[PDB]
Amino acid sequence: AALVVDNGSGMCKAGFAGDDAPRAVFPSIVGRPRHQGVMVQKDSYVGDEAQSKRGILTLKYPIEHGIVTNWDDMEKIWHHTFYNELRVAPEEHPVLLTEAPLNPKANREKMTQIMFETFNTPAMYVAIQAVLSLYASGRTTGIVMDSGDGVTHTVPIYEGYALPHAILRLDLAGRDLTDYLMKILTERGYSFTTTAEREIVRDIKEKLCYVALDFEQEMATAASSSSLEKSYELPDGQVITIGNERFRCPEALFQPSFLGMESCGIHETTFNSIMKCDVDIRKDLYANTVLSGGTTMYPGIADRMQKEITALAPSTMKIKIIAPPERKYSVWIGGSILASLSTFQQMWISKQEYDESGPSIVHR
Amino acid sequence: AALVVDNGSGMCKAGFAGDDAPRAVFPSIVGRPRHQGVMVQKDSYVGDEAQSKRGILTLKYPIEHGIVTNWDDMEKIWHHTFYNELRVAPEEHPVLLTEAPLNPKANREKMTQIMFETFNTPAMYVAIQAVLSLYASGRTTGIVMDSGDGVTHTVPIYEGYALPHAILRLDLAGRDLTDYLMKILTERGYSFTTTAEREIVRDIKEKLCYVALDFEQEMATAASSSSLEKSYELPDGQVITIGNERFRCPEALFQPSFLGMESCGIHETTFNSIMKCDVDIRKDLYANTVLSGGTTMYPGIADRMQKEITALAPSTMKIKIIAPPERKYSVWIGGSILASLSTFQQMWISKQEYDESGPSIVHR
Amino acid sequence: AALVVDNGSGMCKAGFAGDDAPRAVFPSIVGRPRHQGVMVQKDSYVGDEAQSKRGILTLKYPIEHGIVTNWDDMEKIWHHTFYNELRVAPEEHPVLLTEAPLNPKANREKMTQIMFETFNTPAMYVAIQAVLSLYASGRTTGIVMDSGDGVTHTVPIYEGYALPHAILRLDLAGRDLTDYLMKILTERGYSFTTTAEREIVRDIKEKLCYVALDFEQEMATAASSSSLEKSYELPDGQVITIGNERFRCPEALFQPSFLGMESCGIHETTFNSIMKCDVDIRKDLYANTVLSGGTTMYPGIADRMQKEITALAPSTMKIKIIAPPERKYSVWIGGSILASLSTFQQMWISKQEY
Amino acid sequence: AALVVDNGSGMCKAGFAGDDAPRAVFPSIVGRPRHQGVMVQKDSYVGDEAQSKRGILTLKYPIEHGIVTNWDDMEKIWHHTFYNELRVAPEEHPVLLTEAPLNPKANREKMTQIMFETFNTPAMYVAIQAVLSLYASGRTTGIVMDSGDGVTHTVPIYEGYALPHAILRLDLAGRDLTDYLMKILTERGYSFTTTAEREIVRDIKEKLCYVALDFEQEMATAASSSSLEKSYELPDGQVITIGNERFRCPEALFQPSFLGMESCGIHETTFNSIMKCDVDIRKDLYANTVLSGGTTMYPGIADRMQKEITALAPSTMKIKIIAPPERKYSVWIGGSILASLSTFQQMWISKQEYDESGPSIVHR
Amino acid sequence: WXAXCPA
Amino acid sequence: WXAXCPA
Amino acid sequence: WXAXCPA
Ligand SMILES: Nc1ncnc2c1ncn2[C@@H]1O[C@H](COP(=O)(O)OP(=O)(O)O)[C@@H](O)[C@H]1O
Ligand SMILES: Nc1ncnc2c1ncn2[C@@H]1O[C@H](COP(=O)(O)OP(=O)(O)O)[C@@H](O)[C@H]1O
Ligand SMILES: Nc1ncnc2c1ncn2[C@@H]1O[C@H](COP(=O)(O)OP(=O)(O)O)[C@@H](O)[C@H]1O
Ligand SMILES: Nc1ncnc2c1ncn2[C@@H]1O[C@H](COP(=O)(O)OP(=O)(O)O)[C@@H](O)[C@H]1O
Ligand SMILES: [Mg+2]
Ligand SMILES: [Mg+2]
Ligand SMILES: [Mg+2]
Ligand SMILES: [Mg+2]
Repeated sequence: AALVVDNGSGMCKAGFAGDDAPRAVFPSIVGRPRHQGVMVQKDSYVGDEAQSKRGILTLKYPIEHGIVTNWDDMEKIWHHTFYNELRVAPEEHPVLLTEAPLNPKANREKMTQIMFETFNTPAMYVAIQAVLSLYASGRTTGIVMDSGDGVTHTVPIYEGYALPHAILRLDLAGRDLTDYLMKILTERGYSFTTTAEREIVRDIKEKLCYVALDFEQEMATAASSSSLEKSYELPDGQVITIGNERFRCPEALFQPSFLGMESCGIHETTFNSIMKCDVDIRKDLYANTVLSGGTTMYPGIADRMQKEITALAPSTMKIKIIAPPERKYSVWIGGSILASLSTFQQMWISKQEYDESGPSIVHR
Repeated sequence: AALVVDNGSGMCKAGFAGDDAPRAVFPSIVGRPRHQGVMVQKDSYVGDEAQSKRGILTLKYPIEHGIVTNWDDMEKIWHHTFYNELRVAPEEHPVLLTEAPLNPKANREKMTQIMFETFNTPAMYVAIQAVLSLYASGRTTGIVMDSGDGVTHTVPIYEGYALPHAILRLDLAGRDLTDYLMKILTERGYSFTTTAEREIVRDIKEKLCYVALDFEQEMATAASSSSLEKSYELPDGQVITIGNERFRCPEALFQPSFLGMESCGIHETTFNSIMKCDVDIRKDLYANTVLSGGTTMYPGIADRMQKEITALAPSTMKIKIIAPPERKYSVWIGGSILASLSTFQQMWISKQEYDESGPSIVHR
Repeated sequence: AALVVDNGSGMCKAGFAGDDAPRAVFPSIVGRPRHQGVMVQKDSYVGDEAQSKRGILTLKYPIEHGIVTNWDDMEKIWHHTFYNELRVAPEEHPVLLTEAPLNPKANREKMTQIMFETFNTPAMYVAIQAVLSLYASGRTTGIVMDSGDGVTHTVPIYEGYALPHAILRLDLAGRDLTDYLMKILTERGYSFTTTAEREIVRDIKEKLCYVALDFEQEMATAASSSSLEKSYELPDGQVITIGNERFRCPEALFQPSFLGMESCGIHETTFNSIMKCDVDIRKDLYANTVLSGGTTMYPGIADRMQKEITALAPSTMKIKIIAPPERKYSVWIGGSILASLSTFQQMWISKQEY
Repeated sequence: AALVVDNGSGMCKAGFAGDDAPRAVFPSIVGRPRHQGVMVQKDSYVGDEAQSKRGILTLKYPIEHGIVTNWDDMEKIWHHTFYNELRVAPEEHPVLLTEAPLNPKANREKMTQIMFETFNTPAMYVAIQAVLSLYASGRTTGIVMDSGDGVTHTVPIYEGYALPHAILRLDLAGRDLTDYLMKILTERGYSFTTTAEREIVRDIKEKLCYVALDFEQEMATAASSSSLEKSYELPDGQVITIGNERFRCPEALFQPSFLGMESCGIHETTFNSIMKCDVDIRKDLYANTVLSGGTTMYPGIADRMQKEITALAPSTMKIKIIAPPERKYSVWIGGSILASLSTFQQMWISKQEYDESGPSIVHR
Repeated sequence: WXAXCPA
Repeated sequence: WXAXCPA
Repeated sequence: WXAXCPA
């Protein structure tokens, strides 16, 4: 069974081919203490171990905007995800990888070198995250708006042939929302600043905030009563109440001007991807929109997207937003299907092919 | 039973000579994908299969102006006609084909070689398209004004057997009208450039274009009101309204100077063709003018043809424009009758005579 | 001296009397632009000027086949002949005009008033083209095979006077062959249809076409061996080859059944014209057969005419096909001799008689 | 003194009749602030002023693909051109405008309206850009290929008489190359996404990009050494190095398949335009090819155009590419000659002619 | 544009 | 075609 | 990234 490891900006999912769910999922963070140990452990903690003791460690995300910014920490995560999470030697099973589109060539080139040299995997393949997500849905035509923690990309696919000229990539994802949420949380007096305290903010994001159907009326509604106000309990026991910030932090996805970014919203970006496609294939792309990634798990994001695309799209068009409940692990599930597909069993990159040519073999 | 395969510039028709309607009618186009396949499809699509998936294909017409420009491509359509549409082995039944008049000798010669070598048909025959049209109308003396996508030929026929010295061929037909339509469709701001977008224009031409009785008064009528504007819905869903362009495109048939061609219009070409015949015969040909081909399906073209020919022809004698309702498949229907006619059965070019002479025997 | 202006169908020739060759030989085409002009304009181009810019012009011949279509276009060419090509004014000197054999006087009367009123020439003389062909050949008796670009005339003149009853007209000329050439040129895949491409076909005909002595024998040679194939270069740089079209277009003259004409060939028409005259002069006409016109320049046509007529004519008669190399300009050359005569002053149609 | 203002997709050039160079050249952009103001200037910045403060504004191009997509912004540029750059009153001098061929009928129709009610110009003429380019060279025959910022078109002219049926227009120009350059620049790790950063890419294109004579040979050369790598300095002081992208971005002109466009290359488009012309005038067009526009200033494009056409064109023909050093302002320089022509004073659209009839007079 | 392209 | 037109 | 953004 070929290993399917999907390294994400915020969380990485690793498992086995043919299974329906990832075997081990842990946050993609490597942390080291910022103090000295007077008492009589380890230099660096990686994975869920770092989260448990995060009050001392300095959490660093090795992946930023889908680009490996620190190859030292990448070697730690992969070494930990094989020998401590999956408990399988990588010298016998081929490993499948997922990478965001429009990434630097060096990013996937050094990914090739590490496993061929350090882990000595028999073979490995790198696939687009959006392409794999369509496999999980069981479909063959649609625009995969894959919004993650570091990257947000929409890759239109029609009857197998994917259009590379219509692929749009945005640096607007969950981590930007988390930074924005802690910025607006200061208006109520809460001052989560430290990188260890950032994970607390993310927990607030994963439980309370939601996407409003319309922004204008909800601002008046939240400022005229206290129905929308919700209470959250900090790990130390302190209780905080957040009101209109629930529908403001996820609102940055559709109005990126809040963060100072000039890029269009996720509703405009996924609509712009359709227009770059040909006129004939636009009909089958409007009704087959597929969402994926942890960013698209907000309550009501599907309804908001349907309303926003309808205004941009022609009135006669029928817009359908497909939001499977398992879309958090949609990329990995599609990757598990690929590694079991018979035709794909010959598309891998053998060790012999790497030796004769070099790292450049991966780009094809 | 004998197959009657009438390969056309835009659309090819295949039947069984025992029916009044072709069994399989599909566009004569072969499309190939212009993007790579990341969804791990066939190399090329032929016919109506390519039309449905025309968004991701570069449609190429193997026939241009009644001349097979891509013999490798045409060897596929016939393979698709016999084995996929009609689902009958050519090795058991004879095959009838139609070729436009005044065609290069190498065009028909290579047709004979392919069928007697690649498909090994027991017998073959190439018949003039116009002669078959007359037999469909139950007439033996009339000038057939056939117009398709590449060939607009007027072949006068007198007691059958046609008159070779009076055959006029004009290279202005439906495909030119399609190309002219998109050139003038940019007037209102609609840009159709790609091959896939061309087929959309062809649907617009087939459903909204009509021949004006008087071009001058229709230009003024359309420029003073909006009763002539009609709305068509694109596959994407955008609504486009075309006004004077409804009758400007079909007017290129009668005024080829719009396309910058020195050739006379189809109304004058028919008049010129009759003048090349004998004086006594000109009485019969004028009263038995028979239209054919899909190009002559515009609403009111027959009435306009009568008015134009009457002015050129002497006033002492009458003009009768015959417009059968089935003239789109007139060429094939005559082939169906001819193949079922007892006389033609002695005109089958058998395989044994082919080997003793070669492909040059078809010219007769 | 006098102007020998030959307003022939197609090639028109002009010059001064007493000269050996025409000074100006330019096509009789009145071309007009079809595409609009965005930048600079000579609304009409006439003659050699139109040929240079023939790509963007609609070349219309004012003379169809002897029957002048536009009499306004004819004045344009005559205006171009005097003022532009010859740069002379017909006011000082008379002009000489050539006439196609057996034409209605309606054609002549309109010709008379144009020279006398539009141009005010002091004198003018209309002469039959066929008669002048024999004059340039040095003999006043015989039969003239007048075959130009429009209409072929078989005029067996006697003592310098044409026989009205013996004139036979065959509508088989160079233009009809040119149309036939591109009709059969489509067999090999070359399609010339517009008026501009018609001039290209003519240059091919004048340079590559020749008459085969034996039509049936050459067919076997043409099919068996491609030695008869020759290459021609188009103005755009493309190269084309013709295998049997070289001798299949000129063969239309002898076998009009190729083009659907029930009439007989020039060889048969020549034989028919001789019998219409009296028997006593028939032997004289058989010996003196002078070809004329640019149509009869296909190499080997004299041999083919010699062979075809000999079989048709009785064995007792002797056949001599006189084919001067200058047969194209013989109509003009003869006119120069006639105008240079000192006795030509008597039959001048002066301004007083107009 | 007639004004000659040539509005382009990227830059608009304004000057005076009789001169040899444009008086004022500035980018055709209208930008407005996005970040909220704090210290107490203007609502919108137009021209080179937007270039200086491009780090804060959102730069928008009022002209896209030769079609004015925003008439509000377009009026500002003309107002800024007359009253700030030329510093002249339009009420006393005529204005000569240029438009791309095959433009929507309503595009220049609004152009006539603006100069006749907002500026009250005494007269105004509209001329095709390709026609004016031939004026500057002093020629009277040749196929003018005008590859501008938004539209690339080839308009053959023979002895002044243009051929509208041979006019081919391509929606592939410098702006598309700029968008393609930043798409491939992400391969090396440089990410330019804001419209302000687009100007940085455009500056890179105008300095380091060039057209390779042999694309296949050059690609191997760039991957086997480091001779083609060049260093460019960003405005913030960063130094970046680009390798094979120098000849890859301009290569899209000859192979539009890189952009995903089905249209032919610029070499094929020029050759195809000549083929539409007649046989007699083809000879005078092969030896008189004229290039114009900023896009055609790549070092070595003239040599590449010579080689590509030579393979397609007959070997007998002698192809001579004319590449004047001042081809950037060929449209304006030719326009200056037209305004100074004595015979041209009769073709000015007078104020009396416009108001009596309406905008219908234009498009003549 | 209106139909096709963007402009 | 070969000479004339495209085909 | 290298130029533009941080990554
Ligand atoms: N239910 C949820 N509500 C809000 N945010 C979520 C939810 N689930 C995941 N997220 C956010 O989405 C981000 C992306 O996580 P995920 O899509 O699982 O992996 P990847 O890092 O590969 O995108 C996470 O950083 C997380 O903060
Ligand atoms: N009802 C119609 N109205 C207008 N145009 C039509 C109509 N039907 C067919 N056409 C056009 O006429 C052309 C002729 O096609 P057809 O006669 O069916 O076969 P062929 O290719 O042999 O001519 C078609 O390409 C089509 O575009
Ligand atoms: N050497 C030649 N070979 C073949 N054809 C020729 C030759 N010279 C002229 N012709 C053709 O013969 C035709 C007759 O021209 P000409 O005799 O000069 O004028 P006209 O027809 O008025 O007598 C012309 O149209 C020309 O194309
Ligand atoms: N030297 C150069 N090298 C590369 N590209 C250039 C050069 N000069 C201009 N360009 C590009 O050509 C495009 C067209 O500009 P130009 O032809 O001057 O005006 P217009 O906007 O009318 O086309 C510009 O957008 C510019 O990016
Ligand atoms: Mg992910
Ligand atoms: Mg047909
Ligand atoms: Mg003559
Ligand atoms: Mg320009």
